[PDB]
Amino acid sequence: VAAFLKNVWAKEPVLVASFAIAGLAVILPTLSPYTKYSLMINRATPYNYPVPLRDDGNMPDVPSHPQDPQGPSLEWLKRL
Amino acid sequence: IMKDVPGWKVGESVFHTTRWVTPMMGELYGLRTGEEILSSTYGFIWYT
Amino acid sequence: MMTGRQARAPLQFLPDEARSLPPPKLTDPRLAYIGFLGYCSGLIDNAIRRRPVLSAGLHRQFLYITSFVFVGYYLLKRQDYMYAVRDHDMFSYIKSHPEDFPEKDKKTYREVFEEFHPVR
Amino acid sequence: MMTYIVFILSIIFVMGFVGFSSKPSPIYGGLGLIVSGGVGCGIVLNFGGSFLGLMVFLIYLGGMMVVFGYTTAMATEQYPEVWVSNKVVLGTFITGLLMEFLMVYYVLKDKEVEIVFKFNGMGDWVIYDTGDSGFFSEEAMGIAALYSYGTWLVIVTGWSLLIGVVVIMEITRGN
Amino acid sequence: PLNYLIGGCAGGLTLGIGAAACAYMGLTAALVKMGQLEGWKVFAEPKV
Amino acid sequence: PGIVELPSLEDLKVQEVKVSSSVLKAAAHHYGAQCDKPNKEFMLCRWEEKDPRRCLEEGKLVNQCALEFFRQIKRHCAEPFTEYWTCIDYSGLQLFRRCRKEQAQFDKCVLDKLGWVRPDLGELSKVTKVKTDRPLPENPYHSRARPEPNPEVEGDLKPARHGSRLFFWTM
Amino acid sequence: PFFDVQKKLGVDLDHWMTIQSAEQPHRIPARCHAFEKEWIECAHGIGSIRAEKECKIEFEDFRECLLRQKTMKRLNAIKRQRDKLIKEGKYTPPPHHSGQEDLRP
Amino acid sequence: MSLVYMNIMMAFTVSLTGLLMYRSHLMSSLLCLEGMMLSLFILATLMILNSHFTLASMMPIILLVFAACEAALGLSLLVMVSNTYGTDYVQNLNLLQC
Amino acid sequence: MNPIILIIILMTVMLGTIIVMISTHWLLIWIGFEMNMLAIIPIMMKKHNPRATEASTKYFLTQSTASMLLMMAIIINLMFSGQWTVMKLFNPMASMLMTMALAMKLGMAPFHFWVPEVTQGIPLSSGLILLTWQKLAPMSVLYQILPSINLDLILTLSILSITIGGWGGLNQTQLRKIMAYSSIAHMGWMTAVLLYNPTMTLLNLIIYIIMTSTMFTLFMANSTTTTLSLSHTWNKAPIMTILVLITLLSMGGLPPLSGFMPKWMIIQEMTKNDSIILPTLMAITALLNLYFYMRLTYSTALTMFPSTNNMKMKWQFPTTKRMTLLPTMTVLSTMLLPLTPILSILE
Amino acid sequence: MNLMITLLTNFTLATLLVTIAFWLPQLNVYSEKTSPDPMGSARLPFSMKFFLVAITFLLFDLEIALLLPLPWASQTTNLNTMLTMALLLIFLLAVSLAYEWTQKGLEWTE
Amino acid sequence: YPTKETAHWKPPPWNDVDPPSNLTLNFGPQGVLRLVMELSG
Ligand SMILES: CCCCCCCCCCCCCCCCCC(=O)OC[C@H](COP(=O)([O-])OC[C@H](O)COP(=O)([O-])OC[C@H](COC(=O)CCCCCCCCCCCCCCCCC)OC(=O)CCCCCCCCCCCCCCCCC)OC(=O)CCCCCCCCCCCCCCCCC
Ligand SMILES: CCCCCCCCCCCCCCCCCC(=O)OC[C@H](COP(=O)(O)OCCN)OC(=O)CCCCCCCCCCCCCCCCC
Ligand SMILES: CCCCCCCCCCCCCCCCCC(=O)OC[C@H](COP(=O)(O)OCCN)OC(=O)CCCCCCCCCCCCCCCCC
Repeated sequence: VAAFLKNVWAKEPVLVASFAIAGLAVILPTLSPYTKYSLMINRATPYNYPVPLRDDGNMPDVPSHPQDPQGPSLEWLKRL
Repeated sequence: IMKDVPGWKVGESVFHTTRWVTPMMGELYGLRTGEEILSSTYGFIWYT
Repeated sequence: MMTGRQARAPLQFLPDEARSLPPPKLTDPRLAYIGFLGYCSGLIDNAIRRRPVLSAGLHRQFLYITSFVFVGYYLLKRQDYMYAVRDHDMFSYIKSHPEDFPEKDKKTYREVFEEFHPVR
Repeated sequence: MMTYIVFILSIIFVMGFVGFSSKPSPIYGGLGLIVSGGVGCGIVLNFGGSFLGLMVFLIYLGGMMVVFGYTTAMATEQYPEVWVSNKVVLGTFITGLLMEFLMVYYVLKDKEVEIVFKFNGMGDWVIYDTGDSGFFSEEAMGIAALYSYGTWLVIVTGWSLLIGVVVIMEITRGN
Repeated sequence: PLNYLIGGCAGGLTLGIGAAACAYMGLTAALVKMGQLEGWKVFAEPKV
Repeated sequence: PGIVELPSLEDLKVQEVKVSSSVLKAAAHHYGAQCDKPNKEFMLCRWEEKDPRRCLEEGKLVNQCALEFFRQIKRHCAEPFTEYWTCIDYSGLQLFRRCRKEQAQFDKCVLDKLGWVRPDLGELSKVTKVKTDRPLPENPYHSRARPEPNPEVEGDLKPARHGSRLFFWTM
Repeated sequence: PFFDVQKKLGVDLDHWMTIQSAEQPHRIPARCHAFEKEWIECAHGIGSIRAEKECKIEFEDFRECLLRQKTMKRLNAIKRQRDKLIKEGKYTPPPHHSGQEDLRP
Repeated sequence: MSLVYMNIMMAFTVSLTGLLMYRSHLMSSLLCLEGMMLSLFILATLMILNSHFTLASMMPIILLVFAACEAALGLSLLVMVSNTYGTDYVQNLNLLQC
Repeated sequence: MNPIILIIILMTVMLGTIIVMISTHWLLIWIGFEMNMLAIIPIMMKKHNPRATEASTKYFLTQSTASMLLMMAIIINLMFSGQWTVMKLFNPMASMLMTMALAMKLGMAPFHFWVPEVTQGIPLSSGLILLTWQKLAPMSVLYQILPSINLDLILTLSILSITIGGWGGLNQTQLRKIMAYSSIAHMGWMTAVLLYNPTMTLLNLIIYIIMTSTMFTLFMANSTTTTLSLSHTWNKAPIMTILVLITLLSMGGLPPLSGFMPKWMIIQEMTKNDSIILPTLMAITALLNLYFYMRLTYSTALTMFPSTNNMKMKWQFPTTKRMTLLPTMTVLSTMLLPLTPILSILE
Repeated sequence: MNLMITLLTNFTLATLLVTIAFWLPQLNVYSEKTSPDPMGSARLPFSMKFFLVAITFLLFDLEIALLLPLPWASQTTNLNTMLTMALLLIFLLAVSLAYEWTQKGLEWTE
Repeated sequence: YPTKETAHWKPPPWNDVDPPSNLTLNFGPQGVLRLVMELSG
């Protein structure tokens, strides 16, 4: 499992490089901390119009102006 | 235009509903010149 | 025909409402006939491989009989369920449309006139 | 004249199949199908289907009709044709193709305008630019959704392509 | 029915083999006549 | 069918904002900051009513508040704004990333002479709540009543009377 | 044999591509989103036999939204009458259909 | 119905009539079959782009890929025929009369 | 063939039929038919002889034409309905195209002209698959689109299929072509009762698959491909002699055997719907199938016996062949008629 | 529109250069020459290997046709599913390549 | 039943199989040497 690895690195380095790159491409998106930021950036990219809501009277988490405190903020994206 | 033709309600819809229908390209640019029709319907496609 | 009934609960071999029906007894003539088909399959299986037909493979004939009775018990349960659903839907549609199913006035033969055809 | 261009291409498209459904040869059949693929791709591209037109070129024409011409060229043993000096070897080609465009322009006659003008599409047919879409081709995002929404579709398609490789390698063995 | 039996045998005499085609086309045209009389359906509509 | 009720030409006339798209893109973030309220009341009316014929006057309110956005730039800070939208106007894709010193001059002069804060990255894409006095549409699709569903099955399931009733089978 | 495995197990294998009114990427509407939504909500759960004869108005509105045959018929009628009046010399086109009016926005 | 759809259907039926009257070769049959596939691609694409129905835009590519794989299978069959007789002639494919 | 590759390809055939059976979408119907054809093409070429390549070429041409006609029917449905649900079709042009395409995939007449050829060109197990498993997917689509199927067209195809599958069985000594014309006749029987009661369609399908599988399993157990080669069964394995022929007496449609179970039930659903002439004609043609297949029965259980001397060597060796489910399928193809009201499980 | 004009100008320049390349030396009255290669009268034998590499091109080209919308599919919200299906397609292309390997399909044109 | 069109039809083979070269190039003088090649692909 180690002498076989040295043998296949001696005979066929192309397939060893291919299986190593493919194995890292499989495992490393889960072992990474920055993978969640890909999800967050792709879900915070505004392709549509943010259709507003009628104010029924009791919605504390929804702002009234873009320059309000509450609302989803992208301080993490500006700073990183 | 439609004076001589009998049985013609002007502005008669073809939909039985009264909901607003998004107008087709010919409902807007039908009675106009050909260059405006070309710039309306192939302008974005033919643009370089 | 009844595929709209098995469309809100698909791929149920026996629904829960089928449990409101009596199961077939283990002395059902249909189930004993399916066991006879198992015994026939055992005899044909010992015949086509040139075995002594009654003697050889008594475990094999016992599994033929048991497997046919086992599948046939559930097939008889599903048969009873489907004819019960057929009669239940029939009776509900008769009860829900009386105007399409009027009660015919039964006339006795003292009012009913039949043309007599002499045989000679 | 310029307005009816998709319709014009469609007419040429129909005529293109008459190039090879009459079947003069499998090689000229492939040539007519390549020309028909190009003009049907022009029909696709003139509704804003840019990616689908480039799939016509890249996968249908440059991917598959290359293989059809390749397999045809490994069959149907060839023979020479007329090879006199330039009054035959290119002059007859130019007169024949000028007669082909004469046939293309020749069908737009009084039997055509009774269908064209009574059922005028250009003016109200090509409606792909009806309002705004945004910062994205809707057709591009619909093809992009093959990976998020089309999980079962990609599974059965990749399984069919793997089985296609296996099936070709099993039937082309002879043993 | 009898007239189309005569017509079927007339079509059978111009068919040939003779008497068999006479009887076959006569019985077939008889069934056509009886289907026109009693309303017999060959491609019957699904009703139940 | 019924005659579609299109409003008159006099009911459509308004004072247009006759500026080009680079003028609008250079003045986009401050417009989203300062012209928030009639814009969101209009687009709430536009997605609730699903009909522009009932969204006319609110739309004119947009076209009443956009011009007063630009006049307040034209009285105070027309020259940094002109220098900014000219550099926006040069580019083919109209990049914000090519015009940062003119952006800083326009934001500085606007924050001084008017006091407008350019919004942060992430804020103009927010879903906001909108207080209106107009009613909620009870049927924006103008749909008629649905047909009534079939009566469902109920009751205890009885066995089949005398089996299958198939010619001679008693079970 | 319609073995509805997708309703038994609770998987969505191909329901998403089926109708236009389903969840589209980036909330893109179809051209006939309202008409197909009304035909589906009308004809839901009542079966095909009742759905043919009891939702024909919504279905014809949706078919006419798809094909636009009545709208193309109406535009061909109006354009034919306009061409005949321009040919007779009894009508003149307006400036806002000839291209001399400096369009709205 | 519509006009350009009628043209693409006309091409489909013309390549069908070419696919239903064989002259000499099996490659002519495969070419008429793939002209049919091409017309199906064109007509599906114009419908899907016309209605702005977004998720079906992956459908013609699917309609391409499978069917192109199908054509590959047909080509391989032709090759095995041309490895037995030397030609791809359909009149060499008549041993199954008995 | 590599047995792992054989298992993968057979599971791909089953997967294509299952994708046609379970899908609510037309593209997946088409994908399942494409997968089914693509995977079944090496099953025909298991032996690598020119008759299998000819059979696979004819099968590819017919099934590919049917697949393209199916996709044209789907496309015309998307025109006139804008949707993709596998339900009734919203144009009778698309209905006619899908009915013609499914008749081509089943090999119903007048698109029957590939069925006795291809079944002749391929081995017995691949012919078994072609005549049992490949019916399941187009009959499933016909089950799901029957509110749009034209009555006159499906009855025309049904009676034409029964007549041509009847008169195909005269001139044949090949067992595989006789099974192919029996296939054509039984598909006419199945599609006769489709617009009246599709439960009887599924009953006819299951009884047909059981009888066809019994017959092909007997043909594989005896390795006989012709009538004249079948005629030596009495001297080699005498228990094999009658089981073929009581199964074929079932396949004709003959009481008290269970092959009388479909046709009678089909007549039992067509005299309800006031069609008396049409089941009468179809079952007279089934008696014509009895005529030719009873002549084959006379050929094997009686007159044309005589053996050759090398058969004496076969007496010293039993069948080591897998006769898989052959006693079970032989019991289920004859003695099932007293359990005829089991058909309610197919609703 | 500009694209069609550009294609038409490229096609016109191509046909013009071909027409000049054929008609300009046919001004010459040089010689009518007679008496018409590694084969003289041999037929073409078919080669199975060239057809195998053509069909291998076509099947991997279909797999590439599936792989083409990946720069657009990277922008989606369901990145776990998108990554799984992207890796699954490239893995099935690799499995098709390994099956082409081990069954001696890539031999004598490896 | 052997009719007129069916009399010449012989029966198929029993095991269902039917009874079914390589390239030769001349690399001529086009030092100098001629090469006759029996090639096999
Ligand atoms: C405290 C806890 C414990 C309590 C214990 C209580 C129980 C103790 C006893 C346990 C054992 C019970 C056995 C079953 C009960 C009696 C069933 C019965 O006789 O039904 C009368 C049944 C109708 O008569 P019934 O007067 O209306 O009913 C009297 C009872 O109330 C019948 O009542 P039902 O209203 O329930 O009747 C049900 C229904 C009544 O039937 C109907 O509604 C009409 C459908 C009948 C079948 C018609 C099919 C016609 C076309 C196909 C013909 C094929 C060929 C015929 C056979 C050829 C040879 C294979 O049956 C069916 O639908 C199933 C089909 C018939 C199967 C009968 C049971 C057979 C089991 C053993 C099979 C052995 C092979 C026999 C021959 C195979 C064919 C049967 O008779 C017939 O249909 C005649 C056929 C022969 C009947 C089988 C006799 C059973 C015993 C046979 C032993 C000897 C076997 C010899 C070797 C093999 C043959 C060569
Ligand atoms: C799980 C991650 C994703 C994996 C899938 C994606 C991979 C991307 C690359 C695809 C490659 C496709 C083709 C692979 C074929 C493998 C079999 C093979 O080539 O066997 C033959 C070869 C011996 O060489 P030979 O036959 O002589 O070659 C002819 C020329 N001389 O035999 C060899 O050379 C041995 C080759 C196999 C063993 C290689 C081991 C590499 C290990 C690298 C480190 C660990 C990586 C982690 C994953 C494990 C991978 C095994
Ligand atoms: C509502 C109902 C829904 C549907 C219900 C279920 C329908 C089932 C349809 C079954 C169709 C099966 C077709 C045949 C099996 C497929 C794979 C196959 O062919 O296996 C046979 C196998 C091949 O071995 P091989 O080595 O190739 O033999 C040739 C000589 N060398 O081995 C052999 O050749 C050995 C010989 C015996 C093979 C017997 C196979 C019988 C399989 C069918 C059983 C009956 C049908 C299922 C039960 C009833 C349900 C209809």
